[PDB]
Amino acid sequence: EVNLEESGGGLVQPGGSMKLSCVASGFTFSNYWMNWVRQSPEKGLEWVADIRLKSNNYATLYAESVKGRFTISRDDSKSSVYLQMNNLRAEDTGIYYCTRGAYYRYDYAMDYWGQGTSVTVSSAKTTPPSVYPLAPGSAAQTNSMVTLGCLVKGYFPEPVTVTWNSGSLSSGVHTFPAVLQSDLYTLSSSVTVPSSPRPSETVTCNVAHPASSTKVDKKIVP
Amino acid sequence: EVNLEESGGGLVQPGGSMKLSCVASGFTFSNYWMNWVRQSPEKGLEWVADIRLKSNNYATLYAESVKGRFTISRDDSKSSVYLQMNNLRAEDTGIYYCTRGAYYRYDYAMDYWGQGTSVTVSSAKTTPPSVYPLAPGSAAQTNSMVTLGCLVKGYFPEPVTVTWNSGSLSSGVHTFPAVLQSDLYTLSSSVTVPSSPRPSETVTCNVAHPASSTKVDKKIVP
Amino acid sequence: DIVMSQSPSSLAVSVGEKVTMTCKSSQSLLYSSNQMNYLAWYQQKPGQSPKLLIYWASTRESGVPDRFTGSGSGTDFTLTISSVEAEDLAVYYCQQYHSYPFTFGSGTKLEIKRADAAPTVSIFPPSSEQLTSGGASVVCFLNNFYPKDINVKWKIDGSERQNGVLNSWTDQDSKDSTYSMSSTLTLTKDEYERHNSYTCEATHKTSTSPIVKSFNRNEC
Amino acid sequence: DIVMSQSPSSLAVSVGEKVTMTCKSSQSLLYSSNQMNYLAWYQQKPGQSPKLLIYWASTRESGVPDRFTGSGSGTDFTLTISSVEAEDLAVYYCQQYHSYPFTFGSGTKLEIKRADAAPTVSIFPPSSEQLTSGGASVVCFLNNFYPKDINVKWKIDGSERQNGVLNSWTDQDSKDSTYSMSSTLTLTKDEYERHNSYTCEATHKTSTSPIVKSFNRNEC
Repeated sequence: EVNLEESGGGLVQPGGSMKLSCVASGFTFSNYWMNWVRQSPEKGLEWVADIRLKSNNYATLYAESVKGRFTISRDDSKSSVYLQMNNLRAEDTGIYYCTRGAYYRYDYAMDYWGQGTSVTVSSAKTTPPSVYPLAPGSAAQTNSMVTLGCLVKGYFPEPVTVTWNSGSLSSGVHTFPAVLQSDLYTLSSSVTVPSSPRPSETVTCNVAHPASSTKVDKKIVP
Repeated sequence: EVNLEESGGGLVQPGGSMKLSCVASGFTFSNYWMNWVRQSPEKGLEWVADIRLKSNNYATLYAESVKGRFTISRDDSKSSVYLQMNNLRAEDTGIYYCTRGAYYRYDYAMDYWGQGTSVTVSSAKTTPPSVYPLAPGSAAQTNSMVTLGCLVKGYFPEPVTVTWNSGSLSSGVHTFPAVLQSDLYTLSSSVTVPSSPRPSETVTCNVAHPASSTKVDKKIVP
Repeated sequence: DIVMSQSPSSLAVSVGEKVTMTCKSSQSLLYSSNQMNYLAWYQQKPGQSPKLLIYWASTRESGVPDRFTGSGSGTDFTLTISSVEAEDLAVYYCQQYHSYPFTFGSGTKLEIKRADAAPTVSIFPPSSEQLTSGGASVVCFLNNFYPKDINVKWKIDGSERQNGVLNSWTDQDSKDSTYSMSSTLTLTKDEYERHNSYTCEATHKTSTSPIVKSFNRNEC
Repeated sequence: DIVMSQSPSSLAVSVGEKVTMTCKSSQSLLYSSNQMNYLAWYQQKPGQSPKLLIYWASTRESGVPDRFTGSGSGTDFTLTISSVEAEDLAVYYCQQYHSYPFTFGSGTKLEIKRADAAPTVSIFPPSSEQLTSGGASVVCFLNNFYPKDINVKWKIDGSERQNGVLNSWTDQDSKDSTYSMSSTLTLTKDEYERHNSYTCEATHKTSTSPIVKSFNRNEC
């Protein structure tokens, strides 16, 4: 299966530099052109740059808005594409996707996209989250299903990644959009499991906050 | 190799209950008597209880101070010994060790001890730590060795477990005793690595706080 | 640069209906020599990256259902969904690749109409660890309901309705088209500790009774 | 119950010296029938659990060096270390198992004397994330020194010595017998941000200059 995995986003001040990486698997990376595409609420999807093959001297082309500031490059031995950004501005904020260009020489459509990595250009400071477990008021008074929660408070910037049991518990999960107040975000995540799993088994909330390089694991205890 | 691994400590209020577990490996658990021993600054080492074999109907004996409140039990199929404590008191605070009794029937010496699990009997509330990375003022101005730090602040009760690179980085580490102030503990941990490892490699501080079921991982970034 | 425009900006339809959405370019996307239109359609389901649906204006990518059909030529293109399914919930984007820079339209957001569904409500007292920091967030989850506009009412000490609440709705679900929502009431610990009963009520313009969930601080 | 007493409470010796420590019981630990003394010695190195050294008063457990010898009988026992090594740093406990309840002595803490060693000093400005919470802890580590009493002096803005400092010493190291220590100066963020130069100095009654480490806030 084809897979593209971006990494490297975080928060940078205006004027700052940041390098994004994208590791590919499931195909011969060397035979395909690669692109970087970005997405923001205000501009929608924007093609940023592309890069061709070793026999084309890795030729690159850029959108005008990034030309001279950003560099797309690749390392075929690592099956990776990169985006080195300098002199970053508030309008460079968004989710950056690496994409594979279709194989046929004149088909430029982008047939596989990574999950994206978030870039925030801001002068505000990074603030790690506090993470609180949310157990029901009673563990002995149940129904056939039990819902548990996790409160991820007072962080900046977005995003945070919430998972349950390291991603093993994936069905019945609702992670709500964060709400911004006094320059800090707060979000909650709920997970609904059969009554037979909790409290008889351990359930853990896992929070990652990429910008502060923080991971917090909190067991939901009665 | 013989190994004994305790788990289950944490904070309990006076009057509360708590069950400790000890899983054994590297020997036929069923053939040996087991004990629980505890240690505190005020009383030193105290033998708490012992438990014999299946052919002795798992006979148990206790110290007078816990008799009627604590139960030592074993499950040979799981190679485990347990300590179920009821009606806990402030003087039951300490580190609890499970120990193996020597094989010979009349040798009661305790030849292998686990790492211990901490029990705090207190009415104070559990408070998870904040964890801060400590990088040198400059990553470009170095010496042949670099020391990094991790500040683990404002928690209760003790202990916390600090590790570097998930325990992979074990030499050159100094984790300082915590200092209690305004009912909360603070501690720091330093790690000294060659200049060639940082900043060229990722170094991560890993903090566990068993009482609040919290684990925090913080990368030490320039 | 080629400007791409899409219409409508959003559409709401029930399962089984036909949808039509258009994409216009400021100049032709055709190459006369090969008679191909250099136009792609992407689908972006909630919480996911865009996925290639169609390229060369009407060729489907492997895995794409034949309910999706791309058509049109030159400057005017159409994406049709013959019979919409709940899993088609998404923003649809067109993109020209006739010329650099490659450019995208602003998207058509497809929303799904479905039968009313009552929420599953769960209420949680503030975490005791949060109380150590002096704050008290009482949380209520209202899961898998429809329509989107539901009313959440907080009451403190049995029917004194309260308001320093923050509410947050998910996107529509890809499988069942419902919404879920978190309602969080944050007070100081001291104010939280002056009252006993905390209740979260969900209503939606009905003669039907609210779904009510509560807890009492005196259970401790 | 049998009462176990140990002496001395602590001893300090340099590598290669002989140490003697005693353990007394309130009644005999001998079984006359088998002529064995039901007495054990345990070693507990810093940060570790106790380990069985000797049992039956003078039988060594597998792995224990023959520098350790248990001796004595009835109510008076001795643990001798013929030539002490740095790794013998530990608290030594005796324990009777003649009768239940099994009881322990209070321990003899063995400390190691060694050559003076200067610290390796490292200073760290407050974490920028900590500043988001309003607190500023400036940290200094003084690693692998001896003797234990070292003097740490903080200066703010070049030689204004400061004092709202918290200091914490490790135990002696099992391998090199040194100590390490953390010195933490905590101020508010606003006070931290009123000064430029932060210096940590280590001295120990000498004509020898302090080891000084510093940083300037204007490097940003």
